[PDB]
Amino acid sequence: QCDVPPNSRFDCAPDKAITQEQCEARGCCYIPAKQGQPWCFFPPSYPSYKLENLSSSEMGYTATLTRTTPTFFPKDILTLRLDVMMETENRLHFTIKDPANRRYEVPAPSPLYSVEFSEEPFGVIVHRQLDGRVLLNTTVAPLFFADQFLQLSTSLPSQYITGLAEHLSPLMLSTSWTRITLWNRDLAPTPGANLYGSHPFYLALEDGGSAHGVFLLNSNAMDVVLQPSPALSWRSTGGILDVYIFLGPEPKSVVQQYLDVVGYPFMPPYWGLGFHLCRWGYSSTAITRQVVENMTRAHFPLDVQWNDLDYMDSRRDFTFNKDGFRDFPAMVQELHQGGRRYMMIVDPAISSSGPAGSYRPYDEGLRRGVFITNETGQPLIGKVWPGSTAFPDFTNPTALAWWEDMVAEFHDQVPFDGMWIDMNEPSNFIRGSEDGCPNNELENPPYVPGVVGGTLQAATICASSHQFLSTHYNLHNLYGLTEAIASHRALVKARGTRPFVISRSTFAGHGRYAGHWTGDVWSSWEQLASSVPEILQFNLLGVPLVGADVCGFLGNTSEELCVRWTQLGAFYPFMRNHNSLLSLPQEPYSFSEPAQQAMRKALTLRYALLPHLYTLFHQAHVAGETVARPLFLEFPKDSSTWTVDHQLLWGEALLITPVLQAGKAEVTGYFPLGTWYDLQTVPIEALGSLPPPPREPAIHSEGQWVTLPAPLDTINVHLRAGYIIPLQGPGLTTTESRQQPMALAVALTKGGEARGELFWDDGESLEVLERGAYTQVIFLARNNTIVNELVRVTSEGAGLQLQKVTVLGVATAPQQVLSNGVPVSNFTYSPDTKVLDICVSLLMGEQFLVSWC
Ligand SMILES: *[C@@H]1O[C@H](CO)[C@@H](O[C@@H]2O[C@H](CO)[C@@H](O[C@@H]3O[C@H](CO)[C@@H](O)[C@H](O[C@H]4O[C@H](CO)[C@@H](O)[C@H](O)[C@@H]4O)[C@@H]3O)[C@H](O)[C@H]2NC(C)=O)[C@H](O)[C@H]1NC(C)=O
Ligand SMILES: *[C@@H]1O[C@H](CO)[C@@H](O[C@@H]2O[C@H](CO)[C@@H](O[C@@H]3O[C@H](CO)[C@@H](O)[C@H](O)[C@@H]3O)[C@H](O)[C@H]2NC(C)=O)[C@H](O)[C@H]1NC(C)=O
Ligand SMILES: *[C@@H]1O[C@H](CO[C@@H]2O[C@@H](C)[C@@H](O)[C@@H](O)[C@@H]2O)[C@@H](O[C@@H]2O[C@H](CO)[C@@H](O)[C@H](O)[C@H]2NC(C)=O)[C@H](O)[C@H]1NC(C)=O
Ligand SMILES: *[C@@H]1O[C@H](CO[C@@H]2O[C@@H](C)[C@@H](O)[C@@H](O)[C@@H]2O)[C@@H](O[C@@H]2O[C@H](CO)[C@@H](O)[C@H](O)[C@H]2NC(C)=O)[C@H](O)[C@H]1NC(C)=O
Ligand SMILES: *[C@@H]1O[C@H](CO)[C@@H](O[C@@H]2O[C@H](CO)[C@@H](O)[C@H](O)[C@H]2NC(C)=O)[C@H](O)[C@H]1NC(C)=O
Ligand SMILES: OC[C@@]1(CC[C@]23C[C@H]4C[C@H](C[C@H](C4)C2)C3)NC[C@H](O)[C@@H](O)[C@@H]1O
Ligand SMILES: [Cl-]
Ligand SMILES: [Cl-]
Ligand SMILES: [Cl-]
Ligand SMILES: [Cl-]
Repeated sequence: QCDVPPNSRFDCAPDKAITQEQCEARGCCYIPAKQGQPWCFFPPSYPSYKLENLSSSEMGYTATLTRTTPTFFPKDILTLRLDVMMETENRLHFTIKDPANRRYEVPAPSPLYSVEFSEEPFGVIVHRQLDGRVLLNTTVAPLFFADQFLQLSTSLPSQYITGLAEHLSPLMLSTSWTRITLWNRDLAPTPGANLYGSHPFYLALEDGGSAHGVFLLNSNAMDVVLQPSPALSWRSTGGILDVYIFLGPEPKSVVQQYLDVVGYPFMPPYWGLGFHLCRWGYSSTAITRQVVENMTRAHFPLDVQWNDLDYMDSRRDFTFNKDGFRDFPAMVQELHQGGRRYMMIVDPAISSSGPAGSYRPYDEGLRRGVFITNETGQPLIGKVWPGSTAFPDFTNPTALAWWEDMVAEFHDQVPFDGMWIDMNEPSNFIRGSEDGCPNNELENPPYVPGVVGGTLQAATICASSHQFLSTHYNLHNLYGLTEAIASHRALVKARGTRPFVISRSTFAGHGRYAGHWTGDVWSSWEQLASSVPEILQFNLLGVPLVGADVCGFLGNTSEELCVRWTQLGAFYPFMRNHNSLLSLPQEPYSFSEPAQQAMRKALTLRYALLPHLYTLFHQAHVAGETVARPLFLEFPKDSSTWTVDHQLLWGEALLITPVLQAGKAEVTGYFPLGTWYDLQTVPIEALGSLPPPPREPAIHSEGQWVTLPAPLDTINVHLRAGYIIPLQGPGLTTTESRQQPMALAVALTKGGEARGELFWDDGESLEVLERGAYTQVIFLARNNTIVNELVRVTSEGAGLQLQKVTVLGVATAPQQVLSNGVPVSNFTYSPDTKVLDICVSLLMGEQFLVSWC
């Protein structure tokens, strides 16, 4: 009865350290590990729920679940309702609820799945129809459903699982008795800790390169325990079990299927993809202007200037100080005149200590009842930057209207172009409130997940505090998401164009409203390497607008780290160099000449690729695609890609192999089966001085590891054969770069074929796709010809000038190159690199044929 294989033992004492006699009193097995693995575990006969009255409906199945024996948790719910909904051929949905009480809820034609049920003990079993593989099997462990403890377990189809943000972790999670805690917490990224966001979704790989996803729509504090059997347990402290299974079968379809439920990523403004520069320490408009002057003088592109707390009067939202920032409005107007945008920090918490009538955000907030309240009905008061603060309740419709007013009124004074929303966990410098927290079951729950500080109140507000929709106990993990939604709506109403919101704290569905940065990362080689897995993870979770503070945030960067960090960072979909108050400068212009050259090249390559990056965001927005994706998403059938997380792809075609260690002049990277062209063979124009010329022009891979030259001034980037990439001429801003002629990079297959596309619009209007205010073009290389295919042509993109076509993998020098049947003014062929470079005078929006032979 206690003869359970060690790796299949499920913990019967997750609540407390337990003696043998207590363990056996619970009706559990006690076998000490020989060296983690639980000593106290469930026998296969431990009491669970019994399935009763299973019935067929027109959507799927309904049943009653009955527990006859209570668990060791208080307030077992002995009668549950099961609903199974076969929603699409790709998406299965099942809920387990209390039929007696409404509980908190987060606000061959054939399906790819089959579902069967275990009667006693109760379990859901989901097979993949095609190969009979078991994806979900909840029979492996008892179902627990108590007022403040849900546990649902399943076998996993392999040792390969990714998701469950936000943690400092490899892309593929360890199944060695790993506890993953989802409780939004302000903490500098460190391993084994709950960080700023919670995404209760995983993607599981199966032998052969199929995959499925599971989403638990639950916003309560929870542990996810992985064991080596392999298996997984969801342990939540409230709500209901609301479970979605996505059948894929391709990993990219899993991600698309998940985003069909939580939302497709928002379309950023084009300028949002340029270079951002920030720090705490730009303590006046004069110093802030000097940053732009210094970047401009050294030929470094800069689209967006930011300010941290510096701009505020006494660290209060919707103010500016009359010392260093007296002429704030004029500074932001000047930035706009020069073709740049402005971003500034906004904190959730609102200063509560000012004299009444002297601070409108608090005075208005108090009048409209916008704030989170405590037991006695008064605003819950914490401590953040301004001192004593109340916290807005972004679940309250009146708070959304108040937020829109405060943003619009401040925007009438200073025309900021977006919002950087920090501290939205929400973060508290004290525990709970100025008045502590009451002694109740929400503040002291029977199961506390493995949160840093061992309490739900640590570095945040009281769990029993009141919000419009529910207690903070249920809503905490949404707080940042609700502010991102509020801020997104505020900016649409204020500016009338696409909003740009960067948020620290996130929940599943965040990407529909805002982007993310990975927070207070150390300026270390370790945190540099760790940023690639984290950026890839947020792309799988539908938050493609993500990056880490380029050169690191905490501590002092070195010159070499900042060169390597700027090289990889130029391939973050969101690229911002941000620096702590206590740190040495790390602006690109503050380094030695050779270091500036390397940094200038990385920024130049990024700006050249912006039309391609923008098109990748269009695909994310319209089809639920990833922008930065791991190799395994593009090559799931090659099991060598599965654990690769120190390389990334942009879309299908661009493979980035960064150096992530000090003292290295080479890097070993994995190259999936196919030809990979070195991007160094494509000509790129820069406004300033670039590094001097130093490698193999093309890598012919069978699926293998390849060592590449990677000197300090180099990052390895390869273009996949069979893809065409649109590029645009240089600029110090996107305002300048968008006016430049465009170029095509055509990577020919062995058979002489390639395909690509360009999406173009005005770069910031709302409702572009619905109004049809865009141009979409496809490029096809075949039989020594390149043509464009006009999917849509409008005023926006009509007069795009194509002036350069670079063809990679051209075997022999051509005797003639034609543009629309006429010999071209000029072309060069390199027999060494096999590159054909062609000057042309064509329009993206007008049919052309370029031919050679
Ligand atoms: C819900 O939130 C509200 C805030 O919105 C919060 O109100 C606070 O109540 C405490 C006391 O319970 C107040 O503290 C007082 O501060 C004044 C000075 O401003 C002092 O005179 C008071 O001192 C008396 O009590 C002390 C006990 O420590 C004695 O040492 C002393 O000798 C006095 O007898 C007292 O410290 C606080 O000012 C308000 N906050 C605000 C901003 O009004 C309320 O308590 C919260 N409810 C719960 C249940 O947490
Ligand atoms: C879903 O997971 C459950 C639990 O892991 C699996 O059910 C278990 O299956 C094993 C192997 O079939 C059972 O052991 C066997 O039982 C038979 C009959 O009692 C016995 O003759 C064999 O010698 C063997 O011991 C085990 O009892 C059973 N557990 C329960 C609680 O039913 C099940 O296989 C999984 N379902 C699928 C489709 O994978
Ligand atoms: C399982 O269902 C039976 C039968 O319930 C009836 O048929 C169902 C399809 C549905 O239409 C119900 O509303 C009906 O009541 C339940 O057994 C019945 O229990 C009720 C109330 O105790 C009683 O009036 C009847 O005599 C019972 N009928 C029979 C034939 O046994 C049973 O309780 C359900 N099980 C659970 C745990 O909910
Ligand atoms: C980050 O560096 C600062 C400053 O370092 C000093 O100045 C630089 C030009 C460089 O040459 C360093 O080697 C210098 O030491 C550090 O701030 C120092 O803090 C200590 C107090 O702990 C103080 O005695 C120094 O004078 C400070 N210097 C200044 C100018 O403030 C800071 O500690 C470094 N941070 C980390 C985490 O290493
Ligand atoms: C912008 O660049 C200027 C010029 O390099 C910097 O001003 C110099 O700063 C050094 C210290 O590094 C001083 O010793 C010099 O007196 C300054 N020179 C001039 C011409 O003013 C300035 O610090 C940079 N500003 C920012 C915000 O980066
Ligand atoms: O707006 C101030 C900061 C940083 C605050 C500090 C964090 C560390 C380093 C430094 C000193 C204190 C401890 C406060 C700055 N808030 C948190 C954000 O994650 C930072 O991007 C932001 O710049
Ligand atoms: Cl013991
Ligand atoms: Cl509720
Ligand atoms: Cl391998
Ligand atoms: Cl249309």
